[PDB]
Amino acid sequence: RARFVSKKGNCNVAHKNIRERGRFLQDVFTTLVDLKWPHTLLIFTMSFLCSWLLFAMVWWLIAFAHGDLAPGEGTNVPCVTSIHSFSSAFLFSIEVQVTIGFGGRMVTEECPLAILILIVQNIVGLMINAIMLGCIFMKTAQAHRRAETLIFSKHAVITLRHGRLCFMLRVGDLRKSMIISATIHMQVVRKTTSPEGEVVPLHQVDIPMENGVGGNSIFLVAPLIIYHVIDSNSPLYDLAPSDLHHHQDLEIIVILEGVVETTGITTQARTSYLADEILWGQRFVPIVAEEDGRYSVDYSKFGNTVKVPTPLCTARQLDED
Amino acid sequence: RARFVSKKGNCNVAHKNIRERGRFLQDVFTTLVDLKWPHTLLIFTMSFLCSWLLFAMVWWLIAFAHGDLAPGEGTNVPCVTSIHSFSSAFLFSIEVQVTIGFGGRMVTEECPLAILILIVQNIVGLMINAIMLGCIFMKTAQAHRRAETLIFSKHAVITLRHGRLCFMLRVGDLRKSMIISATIHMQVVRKTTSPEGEVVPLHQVDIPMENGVGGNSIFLVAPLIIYHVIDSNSPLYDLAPSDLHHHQDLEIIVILEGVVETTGITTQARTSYLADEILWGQRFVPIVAEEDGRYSVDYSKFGNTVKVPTPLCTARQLDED
Amino acid sequence: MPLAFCGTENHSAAYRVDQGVLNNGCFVDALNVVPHVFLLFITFPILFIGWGSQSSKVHIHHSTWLHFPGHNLRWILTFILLFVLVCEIAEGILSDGVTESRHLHLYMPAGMAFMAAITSVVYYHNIETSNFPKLLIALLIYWTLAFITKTIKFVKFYDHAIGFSQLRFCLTGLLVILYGMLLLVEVNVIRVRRYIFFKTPREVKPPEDLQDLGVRFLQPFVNLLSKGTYWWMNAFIKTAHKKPIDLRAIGKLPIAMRALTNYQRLCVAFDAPQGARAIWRALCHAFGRRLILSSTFRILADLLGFAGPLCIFGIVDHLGKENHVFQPKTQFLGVYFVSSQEFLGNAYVLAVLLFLALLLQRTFLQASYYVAIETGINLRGAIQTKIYNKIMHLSTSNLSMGEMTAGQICNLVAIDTNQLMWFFFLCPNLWAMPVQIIVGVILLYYILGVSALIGAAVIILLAPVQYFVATKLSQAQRSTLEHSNERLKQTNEMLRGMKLLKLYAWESIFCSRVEVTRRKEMTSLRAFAVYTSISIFMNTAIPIAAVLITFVGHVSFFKESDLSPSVAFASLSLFHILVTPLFLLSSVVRSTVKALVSVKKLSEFLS
Amino acid sequence: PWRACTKYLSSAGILLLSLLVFSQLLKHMVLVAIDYWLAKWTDSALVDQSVYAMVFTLLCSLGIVLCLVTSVTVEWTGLKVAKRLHRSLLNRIILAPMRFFETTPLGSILNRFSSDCNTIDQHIPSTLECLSRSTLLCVSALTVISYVTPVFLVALLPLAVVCYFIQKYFRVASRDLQQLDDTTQLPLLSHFAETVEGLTTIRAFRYEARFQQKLLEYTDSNNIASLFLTAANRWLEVRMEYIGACVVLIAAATSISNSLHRELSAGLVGLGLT
Ligand SMILES: CCCCC/C=C/C/C=C\C/C=C/C/C=C/CCCC(=O)O[C@H](COC(=O)CCCCCCCCCCCCCCCCC)COP(=O)(O)O[C@@H]1[C@H](O)[C@H](O)[C@@H](OP(=O)(O)O)[C@H](OP(=O)(O)O)[C@H]1O
Ligand SMILES: CCCCC/C=C/C/C=C\C/C=C/C/C=C/CCCC(=O)O[C@H](COC(=O)CCCCCCCCCCCCCCCCC)COP(=O)(O)O[C@@H]1[C@H](O)[C@H](O)[C@@H](OP(=O)(O)O)[C@H](OP(=O)(O)O)[C@H]1O
Ligand SMILES: CCCCC/C=C/C/C=C\C/C=C/C/C=C\CCCC(=O)O[C@H](COC(=O)CCCCCCCCCCCCCCCCC)COP(=O)(O)O[C@@H]1[C@H](O)[C@H](O)[C@@H](OP(=O)(O)O)[C@H](OP(=O)(O)O)[C@H]1O
Ligand SMILES: *[C@@H]1O[C@H](CO)[C@@H](O)[C@H](O)[C@H]1NC(C)=O
Ligand SMILES: [K+]
Ligand SMILES: [K+]
Ligand SMILES: [K+]
Ligand SMILES: [K+]
Repeated sequence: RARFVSKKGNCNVAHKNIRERGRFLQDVFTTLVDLKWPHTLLIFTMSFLCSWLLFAMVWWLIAFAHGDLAPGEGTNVPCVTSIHSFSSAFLFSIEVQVTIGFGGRMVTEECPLAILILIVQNIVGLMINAIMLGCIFMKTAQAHRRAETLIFSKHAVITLRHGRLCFMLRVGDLRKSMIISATIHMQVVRKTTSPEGEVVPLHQVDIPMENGVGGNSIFLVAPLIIYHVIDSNSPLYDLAPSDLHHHQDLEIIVILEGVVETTGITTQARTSYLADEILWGQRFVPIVAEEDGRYSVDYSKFGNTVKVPTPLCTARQLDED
Repeated sequence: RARFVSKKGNCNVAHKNIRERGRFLQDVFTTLVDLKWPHTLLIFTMSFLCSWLLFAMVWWLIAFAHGDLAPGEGTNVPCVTSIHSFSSAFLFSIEVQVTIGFGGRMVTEECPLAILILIVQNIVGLMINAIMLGCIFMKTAQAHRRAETLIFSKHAVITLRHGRLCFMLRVGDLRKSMIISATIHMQVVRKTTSPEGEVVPLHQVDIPMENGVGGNSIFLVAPLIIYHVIDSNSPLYDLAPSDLHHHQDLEIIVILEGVVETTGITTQARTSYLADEILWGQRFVPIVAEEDGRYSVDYSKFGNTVKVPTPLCTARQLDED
Repeated sequence: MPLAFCGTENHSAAYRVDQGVLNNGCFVDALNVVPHVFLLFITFPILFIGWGSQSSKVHIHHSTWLHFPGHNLRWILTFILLFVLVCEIAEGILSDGVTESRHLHLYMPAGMAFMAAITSVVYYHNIETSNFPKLLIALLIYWTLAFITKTIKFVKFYDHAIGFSQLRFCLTGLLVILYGMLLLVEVNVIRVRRYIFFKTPREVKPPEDLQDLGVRFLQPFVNLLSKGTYWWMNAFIKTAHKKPIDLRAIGKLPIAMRALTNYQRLCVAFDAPQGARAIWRALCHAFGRRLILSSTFRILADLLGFAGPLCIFGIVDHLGKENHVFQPKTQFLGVYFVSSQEFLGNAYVLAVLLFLALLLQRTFLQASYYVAIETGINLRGAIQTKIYNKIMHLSTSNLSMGEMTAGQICNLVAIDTNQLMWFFFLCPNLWAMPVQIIVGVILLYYILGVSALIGAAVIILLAPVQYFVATKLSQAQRSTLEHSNERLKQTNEMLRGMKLLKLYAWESIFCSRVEVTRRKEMTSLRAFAVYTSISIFMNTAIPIAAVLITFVGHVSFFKESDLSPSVAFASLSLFHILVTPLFLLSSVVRSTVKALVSVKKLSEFLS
Repeated sequence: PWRACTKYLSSAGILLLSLLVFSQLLKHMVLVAIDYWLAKWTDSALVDQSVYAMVFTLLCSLGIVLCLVTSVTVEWTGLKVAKRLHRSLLNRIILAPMRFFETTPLGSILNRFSSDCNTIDQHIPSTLECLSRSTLLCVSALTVISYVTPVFLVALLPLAVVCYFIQKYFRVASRDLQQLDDTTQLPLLSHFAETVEGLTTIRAFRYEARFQQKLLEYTDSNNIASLFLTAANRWLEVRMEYIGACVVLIAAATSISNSLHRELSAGLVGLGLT
């Protein structure tokens, strides 16, 4: 088989035969930030290093054209003082663009073209400085890494709650900080064929969770049990305990989206429960206690379940009794 | 005819006879970032270049008033060392404001006014540096360019699904990264006349899409089919296959809004299907397949449709049988 | 003496730019680096962003592409451009080694031009695959800058009385031409495929084929280089090892050569009787404009074949002469210029030039093979359609018997149209053999004089011998087949019935005359075998005789100076590349008469 | 593949097979020496058997005679092993069980008795002889370069490794292409065989368009197999030529360096380049 979403939230889909490369070229910045860190470091390094080299040749060339490279006598004021070779020009380019300015190699007022290049390099230097420094901070401050500290259960549980079967799972937050405006979306991913004969390979049917005022809103500070009540209009209304084997083509996806309180950027944590990762005769064990004047959450027992008496019939059969 | 929204999401509306120019003047920053790139480069260049020139004249003037420009003898400590002409003053202004500081031209402690200008230039230099560099990064990191990699179908489909006619279309995401909190809004744009005689040239009627938990929420990692079920209260409840010709005045708009996972800025992808761009007796072909242990999406067959047996009657006539 | 772009002579007086900057040789050479760094700084950000950024989960494969107008010309010019720059780098290094200091301006600008020229090809190909005609402006700017900066250097040579005697003057002149023509090519695509200036972006007109028709034989669609290296097949073979191939992975045939489009032109040419003479006129008209292309590649490959021995002759003479004295004897502006004669004097230069000469030769002969084969099987499909059409409708009032002869028709399309196809496989080979032979013997005569004439004559006289034994070998198999058929017929009387023949126990005496029926065929095998063994030592051992009749003849009847290693190996190399193209000469003559019978057989059976 | 080829030496015996190995190896070794002495003689020509160097010619005169006898030594033995294979199969055929013959199709035996033996007789000894001289000459050509310059062999081995991979990927693909070309050959001529008989049952009854177009399906399947087989060969040769051309440049550059690095060599270098 294959997993639509990995247990860690990675999506196992490969996009193939794209014939619209122009769209990717028209969207450059998103490409720049989406690069892996070894490529981001290379681009960050090569953006400044090539910029210094490009103007280093310009500084070297105009010093050549002005006769500054020739050591013949003196009495001539160079475009840039103390420039002898390309290495001097390259060092001067670094001083100007990074705004170090040692002053041993200084621009003089003899060559208006040199003053023109000094204006151009500073303007170009600022734009490269602005984009690249901002780009690498966006790369660092991405909110998807915050999703690594949002943990779901390794197993999902279907059991009787208030007389109806409920597909339950537990989601917790390890960090002290909060997830502002957290929303939970649960979907069923399987191949469904309509009566007209249309087949959808990964038809994602959105299932609701019981919240009391609708859904898609939680206050995640202690590990919550997120459960969906299986009723007449639920896609799992005809799910039997015999169906919960490895090769079933039945996947449940849980999505947790919210604004990271520490950073301010919305994140997304995903997980998936295959058919064999759902336990029928089980129930989660409480892990919240009260020590002194502060509730203590025991994350060691996060995913533990305890068998409970549950009917081996489908939710359809339960209504029919 | 005319299109309310282009196939690429461009809105073809021109605002005319605006007599409130004071509102645009009162909102300058949004104007600054909304400029096209050639104007943004000009403003970015002219903001620093004019700043250097403005203080260059000030540095040149106070060196004149202090007698520094006069080469008569020595024994006098200038306001700024090694300033001879305006070019020297202009070079000194660049060194101070860009914080290069070569040191051949250095501020001395003889003219308190010169020290005052040095304080003023640095404070003004920082504000211009802060606003302009931040402005050009916002211009670069705009989220609208991310919408260029959110492809829609070139044709919509109105076929039979679960016994009811459904206006279907396919939306996909080319990038590996996700669109967090993606929402889909579909609207019908046409001229509707109320019984009282009021006419609305572009009355945008909002139509729902079947999601199962309400709507306006998708998990777009694989190309989804977004469809609206045509029922009694739907605006297309009296739509016939004979009405799907070019000159019909019937437009469907699809809006996809979500936070860009890579960047963190909400984006918006738009598209429109005119009457002749909607195919009646068709159906999208599945493109999602399973290769090894990873689903493969074949974007070459993205918009392809296959004819299917569909009644040639309106949804009103279907209920009447 | 550190690294210096302009070299450290006098007091670095070569860096002085008085009397004009453009009159300073180094500055103009430095000015020529500007276009090359421009191309690198433009294409690399573009290539990385659109092509090298997304990977491993985003596939942007284009299984459809249209070549820009002038695609073939652009690749030809770049290959010439790449070759000339290699000569310019080699020319610069020779001039630089004489001085005590290293003048980087002699070769470094040309060396960096080599990277930019390659990058332009890489940049163009990626753009061309994914359309993007607007991005061709970067090349358009690059060619204009390169043409401007190379014109300046060429003009200044003319001012400084630098004639064609100096090689660097010639190489710079060619680069102006090559940059000029490449500039025109970029202008040409703007005219044909208007995309920037005109307000009508002319329709791309996508190819009729190359769609999702299952075409896997991408040879007529890939770029020019991939046509000469078959790089498209590399990916196909890379997966053929993992999975066995089938008639489905092999795909469908391209539209231009399926079967019908070959026959469609065949019958069109037939419009002009239908005799043997009339058949050849149609085939020449239908499949001649492509056949000459294969011969032309073969001719050029044959011409470059002599570049092997010539480089061998050149390298040894300038290596065995010792001396090791190198002096350009031509110094302008304090810079040494090497003459054309002196440039082709260094062993390293000859070795590099030989390496480039082989690559063009090896590719050309391979290109000659495929075009002939592709055209050969194109005729085979058309001929089979004509043969089948002859048997089928439009053949009213069949003469008599069982359609003339059932057996004759079966072999007519089995082992008679193949001979016609194999004639076109070797049609350039017969044409290109005399050209290689006449130049080969002439070059031998200019190396070893009289002794080479005798050695070449006996090899030429071997060609009738090879054909003579070919007729004997062919006749031996003909006599063998008469006896083998009787042996097969006698054996195939109860062999298929051996499931029931063995039951009667009558096979004990049946398998007693098998040796007799085989010995009557083995004695014919002996006649066939001895003829084969005769051809072996008449082919394998004949180069040894050719060497001896040329070597020992230098004093037996020539009486000349002692032979040098250069002249000995050059003639040995010429003999080696001449003996091998002789077996095909005997084979093609045998194939020529065999095909002539087959076409006559087809012509007489046509009506 | 070729693992079962360790057998079949019984037909060639021991004395006969060893004679071919000794003779074939001798011819290549002498030719190496013949060219080697030519280089030394030419080197000695420009300045002790320097007198008219007829000894080297005499060594060259025996080689062709030794090559002459080798041509028939490997050819005469090939005939006898065909006789022994013919004799061995005949004894098995007579003693072949009838029940096994009934169970088997009994047609493959007839094809193996006639078609396979015919290939073994007139083709295999020639192909094996050509293979032996080619696979030995390259090794000899890979030793003269070592003699002229022991420095070239440092990078020669990695190039041969790349040659091994290219060859390994070609034989697999080419043989499968050969099968498909053989596979598609049968329907094309069989359809023509079906065309010559019952043509009047096709012309009168049918429009004949389907049958003619059915052939185009056969010809296209045949043509694609042919050019794909051709393209694989052209793919193989080109990568082989580029490896060979690269070898020349490495050999030439190394040989030139030794002469200019006071390593003598002189005219001996020109021998290796040829
Ligand atoms: C006597 C001598 C003594 C010598 C002693 C030696 C002395 C050695 C001297 C100095 C250097 C040691 C410096 C110490 C520096 C720390 C830098 C701090 C900034 C920094 O953060 O850099 C770090 C460290 O790497 C570097 O250092 C990269 C730093 C940038 C390198 C720029 C070099 C410029 C190259 C130019 C050279 C060529 C110039 C040519 C010159 C000629 C031109 C004419 C980058 O490391 P990282 O942790 O951010 O990246 C990982 C990694 O890339 C993983 O692939 C990535 O996985 P994914 O993103 O999920 O795919 C991980 O992501 P997760 O967070 O999810 O796990 C990242 O966490
Ligand atoms: C011997 C000598 C040798 C000489 C050799 C030559 C040597 C030449 C020397 C040095 C320069 C070459 C520098 C190489 C630089 C790259 C800069 C990198 C920063 C950068 O990103 O700049 C780039 C390149 O343009 C520039 O270069 C613009 C750079 C800013 C220019 C500032 C110049 C300052 C003017 C002051 C002069 C006047 C001063 C007066 C002085 C006297 C005062 C007293 C801007 O290009 P862009 O790609 O961002 O802009 C496009 C374009 O604008 C399209 O219109 C836009 O369409 P929309 O936005 O949709 O409307 C595209 O948007 P999309 O993304 O959707 O497609 C943009 O992508
Ligand atoms: C003295 C020597 C001077 C050497 C330096 C030269 C300094 C001089 C500086 C700059 C000028 C030389 C400029 C090159 C000139 C002309 C290019 C004009 C072509 C052009 O417009 O560029 C864009 C690509 O966007 C980029 O990627 C553009 C990306 C930026 C391009 C410039 C790269 C900037 C970084 C380079 C500097 C690197 C510095 C360090 C890096 C800094 C990083 C911040 C065209 O490409 P496209 O793919 O968008 O257009 C296609 C194509 O045209 C289709 O036919 C068309 O139809 P459909 O595909 O069916 O829809 C579509 O057209 P649209 O674009 O309207 O949708 C697009 O699909
Ligand atoms: C400079 O070098 C040149 C050699 O090209 C020669 O005229 C002399 O050695 C030097 N002349 C002067 C004036 O320095
Ligand atoms: K300083
Ligand atoms: K600073
Ligand atoms: K500073
Ligand atoms: K200082």
